[PDB]
Amino acid sequence: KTIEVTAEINCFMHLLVQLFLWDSKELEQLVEFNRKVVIPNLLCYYNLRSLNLINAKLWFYIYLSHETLARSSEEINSDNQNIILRSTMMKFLKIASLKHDNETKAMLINLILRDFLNNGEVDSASDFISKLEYPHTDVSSSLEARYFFYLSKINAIQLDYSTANEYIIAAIRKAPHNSKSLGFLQQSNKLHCCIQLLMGDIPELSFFHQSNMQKSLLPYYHLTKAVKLGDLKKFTSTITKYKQLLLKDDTYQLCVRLRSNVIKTGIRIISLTYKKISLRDICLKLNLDSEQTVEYMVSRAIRDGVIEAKINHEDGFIETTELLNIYDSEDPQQVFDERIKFANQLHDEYLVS
Amino acid sequence: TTAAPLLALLRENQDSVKTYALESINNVVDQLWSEISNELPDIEALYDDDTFSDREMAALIASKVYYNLGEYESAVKYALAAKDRFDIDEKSQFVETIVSKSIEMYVQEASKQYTKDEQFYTKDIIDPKLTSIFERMIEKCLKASELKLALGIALEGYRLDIIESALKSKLDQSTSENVKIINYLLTLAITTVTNSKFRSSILRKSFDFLMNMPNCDYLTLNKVVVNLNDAGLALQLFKKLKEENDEGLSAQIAFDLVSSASQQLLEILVTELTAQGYDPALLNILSGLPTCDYYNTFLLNNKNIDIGLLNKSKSSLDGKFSLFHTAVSVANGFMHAGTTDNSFIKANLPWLGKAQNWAKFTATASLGVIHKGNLLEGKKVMAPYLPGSRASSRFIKGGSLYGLGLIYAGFGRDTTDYLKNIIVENSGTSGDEDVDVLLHGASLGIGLAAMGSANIEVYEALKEVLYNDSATSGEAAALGMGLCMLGTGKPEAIHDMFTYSQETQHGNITRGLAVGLALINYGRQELADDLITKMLASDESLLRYGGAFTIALAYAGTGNNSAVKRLLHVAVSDSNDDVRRAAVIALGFVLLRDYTTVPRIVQLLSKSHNAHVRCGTAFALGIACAGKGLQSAIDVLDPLTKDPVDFVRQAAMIALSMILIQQTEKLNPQVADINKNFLSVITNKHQEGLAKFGACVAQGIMNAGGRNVTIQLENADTGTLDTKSVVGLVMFSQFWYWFPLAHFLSLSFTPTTVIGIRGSDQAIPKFQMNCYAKEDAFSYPRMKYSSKPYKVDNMTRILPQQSRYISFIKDDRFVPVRKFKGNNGVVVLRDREPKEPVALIETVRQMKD
Amino acid sequence: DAFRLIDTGALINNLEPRQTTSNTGLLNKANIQALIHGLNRHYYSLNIDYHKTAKETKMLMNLHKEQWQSGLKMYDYEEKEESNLAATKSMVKIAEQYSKRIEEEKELTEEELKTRYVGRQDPKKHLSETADETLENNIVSVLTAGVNSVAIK
Amino acid sequence: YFKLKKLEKEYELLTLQEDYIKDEQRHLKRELKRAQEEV
Amino acid sequence: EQKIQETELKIRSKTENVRRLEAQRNALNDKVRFI
Repeated sequence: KTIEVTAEINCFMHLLVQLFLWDSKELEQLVEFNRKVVIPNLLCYYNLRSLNLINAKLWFYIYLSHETLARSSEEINSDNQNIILRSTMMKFLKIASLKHDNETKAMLINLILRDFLNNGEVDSASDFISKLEYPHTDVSSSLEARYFFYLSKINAIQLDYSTANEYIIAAIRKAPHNSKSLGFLQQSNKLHCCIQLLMGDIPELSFFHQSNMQKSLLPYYHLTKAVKLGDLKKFTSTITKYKQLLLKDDTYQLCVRLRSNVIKTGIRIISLTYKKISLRDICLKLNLDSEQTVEYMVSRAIRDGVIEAKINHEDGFIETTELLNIYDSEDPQQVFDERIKFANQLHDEYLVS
Repeated sequence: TTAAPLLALLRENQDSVKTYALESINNVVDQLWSEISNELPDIEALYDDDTFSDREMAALIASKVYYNLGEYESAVKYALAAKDRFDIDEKSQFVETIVSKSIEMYVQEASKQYTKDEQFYTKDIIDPKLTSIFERMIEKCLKASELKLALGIALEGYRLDIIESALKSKLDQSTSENVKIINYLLTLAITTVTNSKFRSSILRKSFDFLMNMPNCDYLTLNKVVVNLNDAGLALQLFKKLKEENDEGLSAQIAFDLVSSASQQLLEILVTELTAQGYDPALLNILSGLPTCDYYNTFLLNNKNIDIGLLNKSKSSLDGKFSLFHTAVSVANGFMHAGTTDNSFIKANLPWLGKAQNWAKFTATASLGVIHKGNLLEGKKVMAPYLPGSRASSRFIKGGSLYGLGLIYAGFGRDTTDYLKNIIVENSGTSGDEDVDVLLHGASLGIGLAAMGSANIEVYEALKEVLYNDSATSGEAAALGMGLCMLGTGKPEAIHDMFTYSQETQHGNITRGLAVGLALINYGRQELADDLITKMLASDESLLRYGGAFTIALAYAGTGNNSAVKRLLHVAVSDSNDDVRRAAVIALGFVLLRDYTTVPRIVQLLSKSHNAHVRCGTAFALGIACAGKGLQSAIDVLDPLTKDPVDFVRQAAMIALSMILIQQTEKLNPQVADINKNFLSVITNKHQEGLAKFGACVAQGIMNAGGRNVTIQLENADTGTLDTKSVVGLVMFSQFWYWFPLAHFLSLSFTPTTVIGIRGSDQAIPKFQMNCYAKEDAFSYPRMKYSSKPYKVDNMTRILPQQSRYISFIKDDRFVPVRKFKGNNGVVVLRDREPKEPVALIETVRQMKD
Repeated sequence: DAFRLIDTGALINNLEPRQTTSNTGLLNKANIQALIHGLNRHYYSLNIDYHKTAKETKMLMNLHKEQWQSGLKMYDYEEKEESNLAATKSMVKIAEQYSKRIEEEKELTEEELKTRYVGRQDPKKHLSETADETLENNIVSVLTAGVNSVAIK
Repeated sequence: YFKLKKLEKEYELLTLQEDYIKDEQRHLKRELKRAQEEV
Repeated sequence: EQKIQETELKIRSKTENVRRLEAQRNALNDKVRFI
């Protein structure tokens, strides 16, 4: 019955193109009708040549419209169709034998991760990461960038920019398609710059100027000068005017995390090079915000890995260091094992070639 | 939505609340298990509490967590201890997973305990919770009305109770269904499990089902006796014929036992029969007297020599010293094998006159293959050269002794004592070369005549000749003893022949011992590893040359992963070209059962910088694929014909001869340039010697036996490995080393014939089964089933493979038993009405019998 | 080379030619090709092999390699190779300088990707010169560097 | 089930073949080095 | 019943590893033959 079911799905996938962004039928009967045409053993026993014939790429942007101001309209707690969808979604992975499953495994997790990004808890999503990791060979180049996009965003909420760094690099290099290079790339580039917001670098606009429109260039340019110069007044006015753009991208959390980075980045911008820095010179610098926070401000920045200094309360100064040394014995050997580790990523090219 | 409110009650008191809690948790485990995985230490801690009676609920909840974690072993142990949540009747992706998870786990745990004890399935060594799974799984398979799924699981389970119990109760016998089902258990026993003790039980227990004779099959049971070579199963077959007296059944069963069994087992059935009583009609059956007559009489009625290709091949040039006459003498004995045609000697004076001693030694001994099969007049051909009939010269007189053993080989028990006194008489001293030549032919004659029979006198008599360190007759002594020592052998002859190799240093003697030490070990497998280790540790290339054949013969048939790895390791590290060639040739004897992997192994070795690497890969591909299919092996031999190396062309053309037998006429359309290059290389004098002599040998193999008999190795006729065929190919692996050994190929030829005889007395009637198929009888090199009649189905060329498309009609006076058995050796279809108008025509063998 | 006379006789015996690569004379070519059939007399067909005992084979395998530094490889070539390592560092830099200059002019002059260029294998020659030489220079600066110190205490 | 068990044995013979190809790969480089030294 | 079908689908992944070793040796041993 594999050919008979596949022949019927061939006519079903043609209708799903209309159901996606084109013809939505009814906002009530359709979501109940699309459920009864899937469950009755379309995925069957995994006999032969079974993949890409399910919904998969089509339903990502469909069900999100029915949940927001369509079927629910904040009249209920959650869509009963989505509750059953979460039951069918997690049942698809439970019955999977982990044999030929590559692309179909990573697409369903994209729903449970995206749901936690808007309404939900992302702490439980860390447990799914251990199950989510598989060497998927069937994922198309369009979905390889999206698979790396969600993995980098979850680590941002977890306060780790080091792990999310490797995922976001391969995300912008993939998805050559035009629609993925406009809406998906501009949203991904803002998340790539968000990693630099937590790192403290925030490079200038060179490649990102012509790659995206002026919509994403305005907030990043104002946040660049605000974090670098260490001005909380200009940083506060940026959040208020650009709040409309910050809410849709779930970037509104920068009012705390990135606000703490305004002080940390401004430390390296101003010159601490001299050893004994008097308390009055610190209060004058960084406008008046550095006057209220002096000893505590430097204390946490040292342990976090920004700078290395020493505070003396007796004479009222702070001994600072710029981290400058000369390679002699153990100094150059620290990067020796790192440069070898940097080449380990290139040692896999022997099996690829 | 979240399991947090459900997991909070897990650490609380009042387990009665946990009764309804675990019921509500178990439903959402298939979803929220990712969050539950952090509470696993709290779940397993409450499981060991005696006052906690809900542990059965936590057994299934904790099992589902590891179900999606990737480790299915932890979920099985927790579900079985509760003895409730495990239900084979429930069909679901989760339930069927833990039920099927214990299949391979039961096999892996039983295989480790199988070494210590084979009775483990009757004890508590295996977990009873895992044991009940194997018992309940068969109960589900019996309800599905499928015996292949039930017996397939019990085969890997190393349990003999389920195999016999599930098979016996299902016997409703249709009469044709459960005779075939027994064949699946016996085929998957020896061909898969390498242990002889495990397969021995399957072979013996399958005999009890057919004991009561509910229309049983005696052919499959005869193949069982050949494998084990047990005296109990052999005498049990005659025990059923003692109480039940039928002249048709008692004779037909003895016809298979004499053809299928080797020389060692054949002598056991003859001696042990007298004690329990014998049938005087079966005394001549096991003696092989009709077998020798069916070989000669077959070739007399249908006879095509095709001398036009033979006369043209030898008329090209009279040069090349005596190698030209020796090369054509090899193909001379093949074409006339069993024909008893002297036309080469009688009709041509000059070609015999220019030959030397060893060239006439080849031509005179060629009559042994030509006259092979004649147990009476075969001696009268050698009459003038007899010991005391003198001779034309003492060099040719030695050739009459080698040709005498070719005819009587295996039947030469009387010739063995005839040649024993000749060796002892000349064993005192030999001062000349020719006195060793006369003794050389005597040692090879007694070795072939006594081949397959253990004789301490032959081993002792040839030891004195070998002790004299003779470069001619001493080499045959080491090779002659190995033929009597075939089979398991004795450990005393292993150390004596091995130590003598390192004591006295001689190449041909060591090669005679290396091949000898390879022949004394047959089917021993791991039992011969003691002698194999001594050959691999020695740095001498002569000992390592024959070390590959020791692994080939002992591990022949069922192969070993460690034994094949040893043969591939020698051809790599060692730089000797002759050892690398001999190492890959030994791979063919192990792969004789499965020929699909043969062309894949030699394909990578077909391209190499060394010329000798391609040499051994040509024959090893042609050893198994000779009498078989898979014409793709010819494509591997195609580029070897263009190699400027002359020996490589000789390696390819000879291998093309054995594989293409009866394959001509548009089936594999390579015969245009292959049959043309035979006369093309001989005519052109610009080619080399090895390339020209290879065309003569390959030309005689296609015409061997008058284009009628074929070389059969591991076919349905015998059903097992042919001892005389394997040994003949081992000797065939040496060309330029000492002197041409191709004369030993006569033991690999078998006639293909369909004759019904009768149920009582020998007849050989001439009739036709009238079945349509492709015509291989009229297809010969020149100068689909429609159920339709055919011209003549009697003898001609036929073929074992294409015979299966030829059935047997019941419209004649003969009644079939097995409905076209299909074995040309045993034949003898049952006749329920002797002396009927079947148009009987007596053959020429009735004069001497 | 050798010679052995035959003249009358020496026949009616074992097989002389069949041993090693005899039965020849394709064109005139064999050995020195001044011989053809007769050679000196009758084509004795020399066969030159060698056989040694277990003691003789054990010697030349371990004894003969290149020269004798053996039994300790550490300090013998350590000072000699380290003293020239300063000059070796400068010489291996020139080899890399001429590496990419060949590949740069290789792809610059070909807009076709066809053969008018009698270039039947163009790339693999210059690609191996930039590979095998690079593969030669790096391994001698690593495998030797492991034993170049090995000081410990 | 008979054909399925035969396919399992086919890949078992290829298991030893995979490790054996690497044996000739390292052994050929030793013979290839001798060919380069002859040049 | 499952592991009969499970083993069939798992052994198909080893086919790709065979073609990688065959193509690696063909580009090597053929060069030595020319030398």
